[PDB]
This record gives sequence, C-alpha cells and structure tokens, in this order.
Amino acid sequence: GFESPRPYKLTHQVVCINNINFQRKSVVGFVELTIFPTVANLNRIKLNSKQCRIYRVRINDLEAAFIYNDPTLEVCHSESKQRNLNYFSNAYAAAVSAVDPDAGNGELCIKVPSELWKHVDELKVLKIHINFSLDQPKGGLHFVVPSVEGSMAERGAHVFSCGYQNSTRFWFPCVDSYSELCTWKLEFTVDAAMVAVSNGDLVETVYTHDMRKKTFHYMLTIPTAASNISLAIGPFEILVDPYMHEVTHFCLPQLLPLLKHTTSYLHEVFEFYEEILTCRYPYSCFKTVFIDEAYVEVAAYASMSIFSTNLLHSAMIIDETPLTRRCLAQSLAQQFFGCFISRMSWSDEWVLKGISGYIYGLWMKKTFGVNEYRHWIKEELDKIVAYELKTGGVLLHPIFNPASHLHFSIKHPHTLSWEYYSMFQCKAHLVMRLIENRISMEFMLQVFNKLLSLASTASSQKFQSHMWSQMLVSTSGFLKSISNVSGKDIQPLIKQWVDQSGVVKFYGSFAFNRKRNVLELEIKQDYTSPGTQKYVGPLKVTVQELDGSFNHTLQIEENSLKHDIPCHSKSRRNKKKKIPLMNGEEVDMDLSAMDADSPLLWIRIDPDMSVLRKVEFEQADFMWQYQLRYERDVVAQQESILALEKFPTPASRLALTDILEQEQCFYRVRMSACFCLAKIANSMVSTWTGPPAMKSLFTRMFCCKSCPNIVKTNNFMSFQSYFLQKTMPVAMALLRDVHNLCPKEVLTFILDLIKYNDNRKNKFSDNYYRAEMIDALANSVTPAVSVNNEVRTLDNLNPDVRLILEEITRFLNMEKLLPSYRHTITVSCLRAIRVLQKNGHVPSDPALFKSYAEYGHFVDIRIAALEAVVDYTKVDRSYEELQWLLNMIQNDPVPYVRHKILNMLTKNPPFTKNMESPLCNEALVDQLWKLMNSGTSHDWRLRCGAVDLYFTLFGLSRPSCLP
Amino acid sequence: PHELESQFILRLPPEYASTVRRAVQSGHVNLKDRLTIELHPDGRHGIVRVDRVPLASKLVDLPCVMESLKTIDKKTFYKTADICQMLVSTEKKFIWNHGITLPLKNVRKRRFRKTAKKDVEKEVKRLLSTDAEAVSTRWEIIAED
Amino acid sequence: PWNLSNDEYYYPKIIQHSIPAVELRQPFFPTHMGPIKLRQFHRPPLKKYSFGALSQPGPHSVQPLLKHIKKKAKMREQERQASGGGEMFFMRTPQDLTGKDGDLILAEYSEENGPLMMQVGMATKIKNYYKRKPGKDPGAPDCKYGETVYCHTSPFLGSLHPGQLLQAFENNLFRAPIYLHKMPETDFLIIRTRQGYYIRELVDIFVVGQQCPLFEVPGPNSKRANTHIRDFLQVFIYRLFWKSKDRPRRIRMEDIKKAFPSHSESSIRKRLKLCADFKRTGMDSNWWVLKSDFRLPTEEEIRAMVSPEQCCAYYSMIAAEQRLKDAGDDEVRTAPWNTTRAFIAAMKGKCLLEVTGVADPTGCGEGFSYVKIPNKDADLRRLSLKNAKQLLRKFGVPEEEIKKLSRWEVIDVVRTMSTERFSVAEHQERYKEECQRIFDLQNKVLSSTEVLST
Repeated sequence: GFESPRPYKLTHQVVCINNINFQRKSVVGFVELTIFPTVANLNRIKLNSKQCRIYRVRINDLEAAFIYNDPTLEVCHSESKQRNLNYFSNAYAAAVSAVDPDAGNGELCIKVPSELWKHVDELKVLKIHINFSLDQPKGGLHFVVPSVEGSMAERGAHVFSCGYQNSTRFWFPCVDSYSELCTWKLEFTVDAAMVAVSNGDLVETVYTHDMRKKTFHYMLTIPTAASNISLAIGPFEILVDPYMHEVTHFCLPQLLPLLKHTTSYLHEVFEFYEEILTCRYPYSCFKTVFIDEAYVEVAAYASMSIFSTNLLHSAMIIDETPLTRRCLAQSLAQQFFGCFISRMSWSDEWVLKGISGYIYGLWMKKTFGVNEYRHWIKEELDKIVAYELKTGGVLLHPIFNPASHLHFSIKHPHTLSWEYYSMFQCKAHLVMRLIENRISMEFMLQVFNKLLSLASTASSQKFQSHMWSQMLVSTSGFLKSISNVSGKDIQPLIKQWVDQSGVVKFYGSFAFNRKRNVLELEIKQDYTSPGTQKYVGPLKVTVQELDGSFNHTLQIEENSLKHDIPCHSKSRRNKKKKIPLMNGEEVDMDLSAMDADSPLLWIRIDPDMSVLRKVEFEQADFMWQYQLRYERDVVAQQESILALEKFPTPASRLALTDILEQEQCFYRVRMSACFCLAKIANSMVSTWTGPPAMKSLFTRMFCCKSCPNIVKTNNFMSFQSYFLQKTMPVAMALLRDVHNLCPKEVLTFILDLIKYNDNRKNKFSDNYYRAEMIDALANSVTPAVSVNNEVRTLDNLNPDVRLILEEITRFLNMEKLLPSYRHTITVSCLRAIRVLQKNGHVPSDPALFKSYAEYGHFVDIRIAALEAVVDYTKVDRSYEELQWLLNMIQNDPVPYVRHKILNMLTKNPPFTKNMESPLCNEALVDQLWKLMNSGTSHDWRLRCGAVDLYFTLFGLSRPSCLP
Repeated sequence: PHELESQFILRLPPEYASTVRRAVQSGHVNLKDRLTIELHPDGRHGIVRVDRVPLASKLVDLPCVMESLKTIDKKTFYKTADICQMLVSTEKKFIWNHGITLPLKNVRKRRFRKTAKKDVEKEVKRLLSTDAEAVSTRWEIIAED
Repeated sequence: PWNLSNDEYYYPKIIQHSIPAVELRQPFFPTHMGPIKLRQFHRPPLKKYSFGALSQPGPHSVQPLLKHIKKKAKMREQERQASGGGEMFFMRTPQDLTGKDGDLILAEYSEENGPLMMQVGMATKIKNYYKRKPGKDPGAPDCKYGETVYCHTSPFLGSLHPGQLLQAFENNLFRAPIYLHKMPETDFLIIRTRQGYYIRELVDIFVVGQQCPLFEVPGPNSKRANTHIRDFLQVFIYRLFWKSKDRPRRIRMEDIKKAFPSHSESSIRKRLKLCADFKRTGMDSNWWVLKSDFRLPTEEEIRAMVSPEQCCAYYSMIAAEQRLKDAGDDEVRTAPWNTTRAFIAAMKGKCLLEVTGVADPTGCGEGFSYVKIPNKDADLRRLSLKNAKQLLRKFGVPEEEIKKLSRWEVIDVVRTMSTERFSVAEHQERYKEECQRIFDLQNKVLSSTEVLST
C-alpha cells in the first residue's frame, strides 16, 4: 500500500520549451500541471524548482502568488564560525530534507487563490500554469557549444539533461520524486537543422510559420515520474536499428560509422532481457543518444538512454568492445527495473539496484561465460569487503540516524558520498545473488516477472493512481511476492545482509587426525573489527581428497571452534588411478609433493561465495599448488595465485609457469600468474638459475622460431594470447635484481619489443598493446642515485633512462601527428613522465601536465594530466598547484572533470589529518568550507565530493590547524 | 489434531454404477438421498443402497497398494492417501486376488513373489497362555500317528 | 569479444513437498510404528470411529463433490492470478492435502512391498521420456500429465526405442515407469472422514512398474540408521520446545515417552541433557525447561536436520525388519538395504546385477533382481583343408565359412558341426541385453489392455 506524502495527486504534466538559445545558453518555457487535491483546504501547493526564474504562475487561469526559497544554496550561514564537519552534515541533511518532495515539502510554495477554495474543498481539478526561464544554467542541463564558427548545427552544439536521481528540478518545475507518476506531454521548439530527443513517442513534428524552427511533440502515456524525464537537443545523425525498428540511435555528426558498429549488438541484449523475464520491453520506443562532455558514462531515463561518445569504437578496436557492450547492457537493465518499476521511498532503492545489477550479471554470464561471471562476482565482493572494512559499512534498507559510523547522512541520495553510492549498488546486486542462492533462479525470475506484470497491468489504466502505484515496488511487497512464489521467506537472510550493515571475516586452519581419519577444521571469526559482524548460519566447505571432491555443511554457532568432518580412503595412491575432480572429469596428478598420511589435496571454505566474506585459510604450499593446477573453478585458481606469493619455493614457480603455458586455462588467471611470477622471482634472487622470468616463455609463445629476439608480426585475432602478450612484459618489467636495478636483459627485451612491432597485417588496432609497452617501460624505472641533491641535468641522466626517455618522446610526438584510440599512448606517456619525475630522473616540473590539462584536450588526457598534477602537489607540497586545482574545481566547463579532480584529491590527498604540513592554514580551511557551503551548490556531486575532501583532510572534528 | 483421511474404492454392479455415475456427474444433493452406505459391525459386510435398492457388500483387501495423488498444475503430484480396500457390491473370502487395472489380474497368484508372504502370532500367544495356565506340560515332536 | 572462458575443460558437461511433509508433522510421519502397524505398512485398515457422525451405527448418505472441487479450483486460480500469474505453491496446510479437491489420479504398484515408498504429503513429478526417431521425428506423442524431456541416455536399466515415449514417476526417492490406464466403469472413490462419506469419480489410474531406487535404505542398527533415530528424536524435541507457551520454554518427559515408547529413557535424557535441564522443585517443577544460553534452532535449521526421504528409508527398513522377523539368506538378499545398495552401486558402475534371481519382486521372469554380481585332433588333421572344405559343403555349412578357406577356423567349425581371451566385453554385453529384454517384457505386460481370464 502506497499513501502519498503530498496532499495532492498529479495526473498530467505538459512541458513546453521554446527559444533554446545556444549563444546565450538560455531556455524559455512553461509547465502546466494537472493536480487533484486529496485533502480539502489544500491552500499552499509545494513544487520543486532549482535555477529557474519563475515569471508567473496561474492556477485555473487565475493569478496566484508564489514564494521561492532554496535552503540548499548556502547550507550554513556565512557568519557562523563553526568549522567541524558533523555540523555541516546535519545542516546539509536538514536542508535537503527541507526541499524533499518525499516529505510534503518543496522549494516553490504557490498559494491557492481565495475564489478557488470552494473548488478545492470538494475535491476538483486544479491546472497550474507556471512559465519559467533558465538564464544561464549551472549544471541544470548542459550546453556543449564548440567555438568553431558557422551555424549551431554546423559547429556541433548540443544540449542534454545531466544529473543523478531527482535532478529534473534543475531544468523545469515539477514534483521531483520517484513516487509521483503522471502522464506527460513534451513539446520542444528547436532549430530546423536540429533534432530534439526525449521520453515517450514522437507523435508529430510541425514547422514554424517562418520554417526556421520546428516543434517536436512527444507523448508519454506510460505514467513515469518527473525524475525519469530527459532531453537531448542537437544536430544528431539518426540511425534506425536495422534489426529492431522501434529503436533509433542518435550520434554526433561525423560519427555515424562508429555508431553503426557500436550499436549493432543491442538487439541481442533486448532479446536476452525479454526472454529471461517474460515481459516485452514496456515502452513503445527506445532511443540511445551519444553526446560530448557527459555527466556519467551511461544514464538511463524512461524510454531513453544517454551515453557518452567516448564509448563509440570502430570494428578494429578491441579492449573497448566488452566495456561498451556492458554499458549498453546495464542501461537496458535499468530501463526494465529503474524506470518502469520505480521506487516507493528512498528506502527500497536496494531492491531496484539489486534487480538491475543481478539481471545484468545474468546477461554477463550468458554473453561472456560463467568464468567471466565468477571473476566479476569475486571482484565485486573484494571491492565491498575492502570498502566495508575501510569505513564502517553499507546499509541497504535503513529505517528512519541508522548509520552513525560515517560522515554523511544516508536519508537522501544527494547527501551520499559517490563511493558509497557505487558500493551501495554493488552490495545490492550481491545480496540479490544471495537471495537467488537461497531461492532458486527460476523462482527469482518468476518474482521479477510478477513485478513486471503487475506494473504492466497498472501501466494501461487511466485511474489517477488508484492503480498506478502498483508500478512502485517496496521491500515488503518484494518479500511478499517472493513468499508468494516460493513459500519460503528470506527474513533471516534479509535481517543479516540487508538490515545489519557488515561483512564477515573467516580465519581457518586445519589439522588431519590420522588415527580416526578425520579432518579437524578450526574456523574463527574476527567480529570486533569496525566493519565486521558475526555469522551464525551454515557454511559450505569443499574438500578435495584422493577419492574426489566432497562438500560438507558446517554449523558455525557463536561458541563453535573445532569442526570434525570425515575423510575418505587413500587407495588412489596405492594404484595409480586418476583423481576425480569437482566436475565429472578426472586427471593425473603428481602426488610426490603430497603428504603420505593425509588423503586431502585441498580445502576451500565457502567456495560458492554464499556469504559476504573474506577468507584467510592456512593450507600448505603444495595444497595451494594443487589448487592452482587442477581446480575447475576460477576463483579458487585466483585465490591460490594470491596465496602463492607467500611461498617462493621453486615448486610454486613451476606451478605458475605451468599455468602460464596452459591454454584452456581462463585468461585472467594467466594474467594474474604473470604478476605473481614476477613477485616470486623478485623474492628468490640469488637462487634463480637461468634467464629472467617469462622471457623464454615469451619467446616460446609470441616470437619467431628462427629469431628469438625478433617478435612475430602482430596478429591479434585470438583475443586471449593478445591479452596475455600485452600483459606479460608489464609484469616482466617488475623483475628486481640483488642491486635493486632492473636487469638490462628485460629492458633491452622490452625495447626490442617496441622496435620490431609491425601492425600492418592484423585487422585490429595496436593502441592498447603499444600503451601497455609504455606502461612496461615505466615499470622498469628504479629511483636514481642523486648525490648531494645534484640538479637533474643531461650530465647525470642514467644511461638506462635515456633510452626510455627517447622512446616516450618518440611515442608522444608520433601521437601528436598520428593519434590512436582513447589517446591511450598520450595517457601512457604522461603516466610514464610522471613515473620518471617521481624518481630523480626528470626535473619535478608540472608545466607539461598543466598544459595537457587545459579545456580543449580529450578528457582522458585531461584526467591523466590532472592525476599527475595531484601527485605533484602531494609530493612537492605545492601551494600554488593546490590553488590551481581548487580553482579548476570551481570553474571548469566539464562537470565530470570537476568531480574527477575532487575524487583524485580525495584518493591521493595533499595531507591527511595526522600530518603537519605547510598547507594547513586557516585560509585553506576557509576555502574548503566555502566550497562545501557555497560554490558547489549546483551539482549535488561536487558538494558530496567537497564533503569527502574536507573529511579526508581535516576529519570529523574541528580543523586542528586553526585558532 | 489432524487425522489422515481414509479413502477406499466402491465397486457397484454395472447398471447401478451407471446410475451412480450419472448422479455424481450431475452434481445435485439429490444423489446424497439416493446413495447410502451401511457398514455392519462385522467390519467386512455392508449394504450399499442405490436409489433405496439394497445391495450386498463385502469390504475386501486389495493385493497391491494404491495411492491417491492430487495436483494443481498436472506436473507435480502430491500423495493424499493410501488405498488398500474395496467395498465390492452385488479371512480368505475378504482377500481380493486381482488388482484394479487390466494388466494386474491374478497378481497375488502369479505376479507376487511368495518369499515376501508368510494369524500365526495370535495362535502362538494362545498356546503360551494355555501353557502358563497349566501345571505340567509334556511335549514330543511326533511321527505318523 | 568472444567467450574466452575455457568451459569445456572446467565444466565438462527440485521436489518441493508440502509444508506438513517437510516439517515432519506426526499424522503424516509417525514417530513410532508397532508390530501390527508395521505389518499394515502402507495398507491402513478402515478404522471404526468412537465419536462422530459415522460412529453412530446405521445407513449414512454419501455426499457427491462437484461444487466443492470447482469452487476450490476457481479460488486457487484467483490466488494464482492475484500473485502475478506464475506458478504458485499451494500445499501449505494439512487441509490442502485432502482428496476433496484438485485433480486426483490413482497410482497402483506392481510389486507387493517396494524398497521405497512415499509418505502422505510428499511430492513427485511425472516425466515423459521421449527418444526421437533417427533423423526426422514428428514430436513427442503429447500426454495429459507431466512434462516431456528428450532422453538420449535412458534413465532406466533398458534403453528406449526410437520414437518411444515412456512416462515415469520421478522424485528423490525412486524413479519408476508408469503406464496410464483408464479406470473401470464400476469403481468410484469414497473418502470417509468422521463427519460423513464423500464420493468422487476417477478416470485416470497409472500402473507403476519396478522402482529404480535413488535413495539407499540403511540396514537395521547401522550408523546412518541410528543417526536418523537420534536426529528424528532431536527434531521432535525441538518442535515440542517451539510449541511451548511458557517463557522459558518447558516440556514434559512423558510427551516424548508417548511419542517414542520403544526408546529407553536414557537416550531421551541424553537428547535433553544438552539444551534442557530438569527442575524438581519450586516453579516449573517436573518440567524440562530450556537452558537460557541455548539458542533454539530456527525452522530452516530444523528442516535441514532431517529430510523426509530419510524418514521414508527408515520406515522401509523397519517394515522389512518386521516382515523378515515374522518369516523366521535368499529373503535377506531381497531386503531393501541390500537391493538399494546393489542398484545404486550398479548405477555408479561399481558392479553388475544378476537380472534374473531371487530378489525379483514378481516371482517370474518379469522384473529385475537388484543383487550384486562382480563386474567380471588326429582325425581333425587327415582332412588337411582340402577334404575339410568338402566336409563343410557336405555338412551344409554356408559358403562364406567355406570361402574364407582358413585352416584353424574351418577345422574349429567342422569340430563344432560334428558336435552339433577376455571376460569383460562379452559378460557386460550379455548383462545389458538381458536388462533391456526384461524392461521391454515388463512394459509389454504392464501396458497390455488385453483382458486376462480369472
């Protein structure tokens, strides 16, 4: 049951936009809302509006009086001397709650005229006509106007609606909540050479009487919220999908072949999401818009998605196909379960984010294989356990503070830190995988189909929300639908992993009792760490003995420590028979390293990742080597690679080398075995016999049979030896000698890989392989032996580093004349120049990176150069570079770059709270408090980034370096 | 508490079976008055009265075991009861040799292993009671006499 | 840009009972079965009521059900369409397991005492295995009940013919071939309760062939057997503690002694020693209160303790124990622990089974027996080929053997006509052919609609 927090119900909204002026960055328009009051004596009506100048408001064609105030413009007063962050977080939460449409509130308060009170008490319709104007919007809707001359279509100027969550208040007045569903009528009067893309279906396109402008009329009969309404106006090249004909793809001019190749996969994503769920795609059209200077890499609205143009690749670009493919896939998953089925509160957001991430993981499983699915699930689980042990924990479904261990309030999406938002979505889809583990996948897809079917029977009624609230899901409704389809309720699993905000830590060690033939496990939990919680459920453990692989369920109550499980025979060591594996197959194992008295080959605690856990198991090194070689699970091979770094014995070198030589191993395991072999090789110097690690293996796999030092000409058509070939010198360059100087045998090998590179014969580009070669050249740089702080000149230039510097100069200059993809070689060469500057080789001068961080460059070059400037101002304690970065945060045209500068200055801070630095003035405290209070008031993501930066630099209490 | 339901099979003469079948498929409560069942305190004898016409009945034991299986989707079937008795209408006499289906005929005689088969205990108990009651007991395994 | 997961090297290639069944509730799953109740195992006699409407002697009207069945079916369809229209789970109460509603079929068994048998409240599925014809095939002959699956590898001992559909009961306990027959025209189904008689017609009755056991019945007093015994007692004790209304939760010992009367009270004390303590005086006197530090296990943990199929295997063991005990080594081989061990070992390929033997539940050539077997010239020289070839055409030997004109072969053949190394392939082939022939004969005998003379 859904009861509105608003005293009115909104039925229909007309959004008309005229006069989109690109020179002056200005729109004019009106908005006409059709509300039905649910309570008599409605009097004031409270709507949401930011940055719009409200000209006049007429209610039922009668002139009404409005008052506007935004408490989130300046959160605390300018003349308050408070400088602690808990004060700002409480004031910011109160300010966002005072404009919240999820309460009854709002920023624009319109007073109903007196003569309509007899029209409002007996509950009859009210039609509110506001007309407004955006004069020059800061972060409302982004105007990308290039400075080439010509007409606005000839120079490539466009507008798009940017922002996250409820940010539609930034460009027209609305009820900007996800729970106020209404039908829509959208008119946009644009230039005749431009096209206006929006939500709904385009019913017509009429000309103006001078035929210089045309009006696009859109209609949206599926009741969506105001927060799902978008807009993209530009000189877009239109491409109808040749497979599905209601899907149109819009790109920027001159990028039509890239659009043709890139969006050619999307019909398979549509077919997948419509056959695992049994509902068809709910909207009547689908539109993909590719734009410049995007807010996020992929945004999903109702019947529309806005991607950045940096996803567009051609047919000869690999290492970008899978990333763009999965961006399209998660946009479509959010089309199904973020835009059609919406949220009922700010709680129950974990339901929608979990269903979106879970069905996108099912797509990844079918498309890229179960092994890529397991690797992705393991990397997300490692991400969450790192974040939750780092700071507190992520609390899905809080109850309204519920989480007081962090520095922000979790009551609203616009007060969350961006890393918390990312980890929120990550934990939501892993908890949905856990619900699939308890209640099987076909029942899970039946739950999702029942939600979609209730929403689509709701979506066709005309009753103003008598039935339109069946399109809003809640937690209680989701659990009730689960209990309807399965008969089991998941309330212990919901109580543990949703309502409780923690992950578990397992420390395991075993001992084999030879007398009674048992395996005595010893599993203890660390439940006193700040991020942890105590697990009391069951726990699966998989033991591989000589007779095969056996699963055991252990009951781990609070007082439990020793778990005795039984062991089988050892009669497959009496005769040589094959040892049967986890799957149905069996292999020949070399049992010379195994103990004579124990049959068990390896043990895995929680193999299926059925809890949110971090396992620290103490096996013997031969058990880790057997688990690396003969396991049929990629997460166990990865964890054995990760645990073999502590055992540098030559049997582990043989194990990793046999993994590296082995095709029919998953390629991301071999790419990890490269770096593990490099670390082991660095640890057993003065024992290593022959050549450096992986060199003979590289010449055996990727070089000519007649010439060992000449590499084969590039043929990248295998896509697994391409990735292994481009990752093996990067790990080979980490080879550390006894003198701590990289062997001139590996550096010469990398330089010969660079010289003899011929790419005139493959059908794929070479930009990522050459960029990884520059990364391998940067990995070989050891710190220089400066004497008496000698000024770095050409007289003291290392003879090794002169070759590296010549190569990166040649590569960067050739990129200036012939570029590649993603400007990968510019990014790699800027990263390598920063590596050479971090050691004492090149003079520590930020002027090159400051010239590459200007506005007109590509955004990857910009963020690489700004990462170099952030690293410089951390190491050299530069005041003027920090003022340069803070000025660039305040006034840069691209807001993604501002968010990225705040993000990088949070990750690599110039000082922490423990450090005494010269940069801890009262002036810097006043600048960052002014940046939290004012200055970042227009983005909701810069303000949370400024809160994160103030927390990283000065902590939760009063800045110490202050009177 | 819950008591397991006790289902049995009723076999009628063919004309009376046709009248009872027509009245069941009709569905009125008129059938309730027409069809009655009186079970005698023997436990293995009865009257079934169809349209107030008395028929003589015997409750017999069936050689196989049947099980009623209900369903809602015709793909998963839930066992509801075990049937082992039939009230045919027209000890060794109360045992039915044939099964209900056509392939199962003379099942007890032909399709049943005699190893499983083979009252004896009750006779042994009576003999033990007589021995306990007696003062002196004399026993000999005998020959032909 | 592709799969790139070497999946063929890492990975080279369901039954939901009712909530009374998975919770092991005591009408459906009895705690104790005496000797007269073990002799009447799965053959429950018609009990006389002491109180009720049928307890009074006299004629009793039956009540035909037609409005109740269609009202309950319409109500369940409303429940399913209100819950989103998918497939639902309905058997949540004991009153859902009545015969008064839903589409009933009957299932007759060919064997007298099967090795495994379902209790009341447990679910089973009907799978229609259909082997396609070589090359083109029209499609599975459609069937009213069950779902169709295309089986290249025969589930049963024999192998399916091309174009042959075979229905089968499939659950966790066994898998057995079933054969749909129409009901007799005279038989109806009377459901008697305490209140009155109710009548349904039946139209579908299956005949269930010889079961292929998927669960191993334990032996008497075996480790698994006595483990189930103490687990069944622990689950009953936990569910009595959950049913207790006083705080802290307290039970009485003679409730457990009423449920398990064959148990020595030392074993019951042993189960109550951990998780309870005896109060002899003051409040809670002569009660076993629950310990305050003891967390009583949740419903899913108690369900994970004992499975219903383990209870069916235990009931099969104790019923066979009674039948063997009443009948004073051939019979011991026919005991279900031996036959279930033999069949499951044959399915892993450990050993082979003599398909003709004494464990045969028919007592004739039909049906299998599941007991383990291990997997394992002076005058002939004078002819000197020339005259031996003439002897072969004089012996009417076919011209192929005469034609090969071999030495050893021609003479071995003429010695054989004058009469008229390995042990793995030939024995395995003979066992497989015998099993297939037995399966075909059983199917022909079972699906026959031919009338058999009394």
